[PDB]
Amino acid sequence: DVPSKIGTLLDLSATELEQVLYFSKYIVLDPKGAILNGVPVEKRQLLTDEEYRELRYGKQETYPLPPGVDALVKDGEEVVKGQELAPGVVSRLDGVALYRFPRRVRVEYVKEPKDYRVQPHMNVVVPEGARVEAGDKIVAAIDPEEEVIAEAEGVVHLHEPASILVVKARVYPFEDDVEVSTGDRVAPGDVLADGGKVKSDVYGRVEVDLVRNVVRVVESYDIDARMGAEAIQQLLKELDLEALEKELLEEMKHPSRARRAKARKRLEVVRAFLDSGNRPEWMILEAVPVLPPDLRPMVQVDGGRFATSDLNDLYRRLINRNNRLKKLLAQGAPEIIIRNEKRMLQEAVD
Amino acid sequence: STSDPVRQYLHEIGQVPLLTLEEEVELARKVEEGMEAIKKLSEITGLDPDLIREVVRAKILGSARVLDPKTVEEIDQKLKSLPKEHKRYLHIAREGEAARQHLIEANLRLVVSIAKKYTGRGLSFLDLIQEGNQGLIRAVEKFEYKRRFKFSTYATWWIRQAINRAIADQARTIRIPVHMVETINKLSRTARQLQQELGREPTYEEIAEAMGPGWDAKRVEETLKIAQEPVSLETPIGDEKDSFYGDFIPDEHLPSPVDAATQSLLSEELEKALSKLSEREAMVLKLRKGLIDGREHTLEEVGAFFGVTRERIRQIENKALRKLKYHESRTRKLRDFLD
DNA sequence: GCATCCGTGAGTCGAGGGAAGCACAATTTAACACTTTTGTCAAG
DNA sequence: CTTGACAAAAGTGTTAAATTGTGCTATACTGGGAGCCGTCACGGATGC
Repeated sequence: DVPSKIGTLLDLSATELEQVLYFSKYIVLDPKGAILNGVPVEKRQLLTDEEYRELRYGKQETYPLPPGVDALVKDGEEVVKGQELAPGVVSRLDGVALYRFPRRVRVEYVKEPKDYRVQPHMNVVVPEGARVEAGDKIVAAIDPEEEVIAEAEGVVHLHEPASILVVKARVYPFEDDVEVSTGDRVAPGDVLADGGKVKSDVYGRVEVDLVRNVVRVVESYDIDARMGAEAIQQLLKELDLEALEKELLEEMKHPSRARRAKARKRLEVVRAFLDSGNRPEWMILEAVPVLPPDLRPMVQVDGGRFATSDLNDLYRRLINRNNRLKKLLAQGAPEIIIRNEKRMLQEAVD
Repeated sequence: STSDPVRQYLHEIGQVPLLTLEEEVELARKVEEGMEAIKKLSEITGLDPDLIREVVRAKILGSARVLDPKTVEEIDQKLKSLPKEHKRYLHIAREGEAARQHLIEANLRLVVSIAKKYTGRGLSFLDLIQEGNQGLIRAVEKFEYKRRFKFSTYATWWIRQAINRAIADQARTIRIPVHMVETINKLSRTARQLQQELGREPTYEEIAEAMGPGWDAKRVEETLKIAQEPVSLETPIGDEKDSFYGDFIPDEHLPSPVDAATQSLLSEELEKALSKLSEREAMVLKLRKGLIDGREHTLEEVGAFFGVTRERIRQIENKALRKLKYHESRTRKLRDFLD
């Protein structure tokens, strides 16, 4: 309803409100010391999906190497933007480089550069450049017949990676048990392993690599940005109408006529909520009233046929989508699936 | 497209690159390893495997998701206090749960390709996709990479199963059980084949014979009557959009002014008729016929009220009823209300 | 000033117009006796 | 007004039969499909 009452209270455009309401952009509620493109993130800032992933999960790109060719970089080497990872591919970001699927493992026995071919259904169980005693498993596979082991002592070298993963993170080698596990979020100074010996030097998501027995902290921030009416309701619950009225009144004295006209329209809405006793967050529905059945009847005509109203169809759609969202939430579905259902549920209420 | 929900969804699922054969196996192996690791964690700590998985899932999904957090944090620390050998399974569980989310996200194009074949059967395109997504989640849990069959081979069964079941459960205002929907669909298929071969609409005898043993024309007609969708009360009639079905359907529940008036007239006359009866005789009839409490009182139940035996009440009531018959014949003021 | 999005457009009547299957566990329903409760009969 | 026997109706299991609800299927499959102009003309309100 132009002009939107929710937008006027929150000072959000018609386009800004729709983008958040229908899960097209994020709105920041707590920057958590986040920096976006070198500019600190501020509250009530609209973040696109690409920006949110960059802040919340960090930067990482995967470059597929051509078959047969061998990477010019090693496993776990930091690279800079534009550096050549493989003979034909150059990275676009600076970070640690990690072999994805080493096709061939070249163990050097001491007495012998034996080479072993790795297939899609096989995985390397040891890191690069590790002293493997005679008998230790090298390449694990479904069939024990195809399992690859070392005849005697040697050094394992990984070659011919399927792809190169460049991740903007910090690598902290460790020897004893790690104090954190995969998925944890840590800030600088947080203990990582070895009873406080290893500590985080930057904010990010911690992922522990058992094969390389190192802890990778992917540089990212625990930003609080949300979409939909759950974000808008959060903003509406925090409004201080008394405080807002004073700000609008002070802006009512500005020499500009256009500025004074805008403040009057906003303050007319604020006055309506202050005098009426209504709460701004009541404009977001948490419970949907259901009309009495006799006002949306399902009656049987004289001929035996059934006639019903269109409200029952609209109610059924909202109930079908509400129930499905509950099931998906209990299943721990990915955010893409949850977002689509939340967007559908919003449209069902509309 | 913001105004187009489908284009917006397709754009979102297009941001996740498709998994290669090597990537798919690694994700599946991690999912399988995580489930096995959770089983060992339950044995080590004695916690419910369902409870452990929820805590592990909660930590992976982060604080961006709404058992309260205090209990989740408490159990999370309890797992982190395990010895080094036992702590490793927690690391495997965390990597397994993270892999499961990625494996589901990489196959959202598969559900769209399947779901586009089920439109026009009662559910919208986005509803079909969401029902397909639920089947895709189930396929991830049950999938086994040991068999060396590709994921789409096995996940396609569950995606179609979920989409097809959703239609059977949500496509009709008056829900019909799954088995009855299968009968209805088969009956429609059988009729269409007979219709194309006879060059005309088959009769209920042709359809019943085609269906097989246990089917007759009476059953075929009943099934077709059951499969009739209700008609909307807002369907326009005529070129002008000013008349609807609901404007021609009378309300036959509430009594009409004539019905209500005749009910009060009958009660008013009966009150005068019972006045001629004795003080107790009128009360007995007003109880035995439910004219006081609204519900009939049995001979014994009435007797307790007046402290008289059951047989006696049946005598006075029969006698009191006989007297009312005598008066009516002398006036005939009560025969009209009997129709 | 222009560019964009929204809501508005007489009344009464009238006929006419109403594309998978199967195996199995669970749950609901219908039949079958068998057991109190109710209306009756004859008496006293 | 009060019993005493009487057969039927209503009520209480008990159990087999319909009925309904739920899970599963392993070659590989991975981003929709309809539409589209006598687009209705005018004035108001808002965002620039």
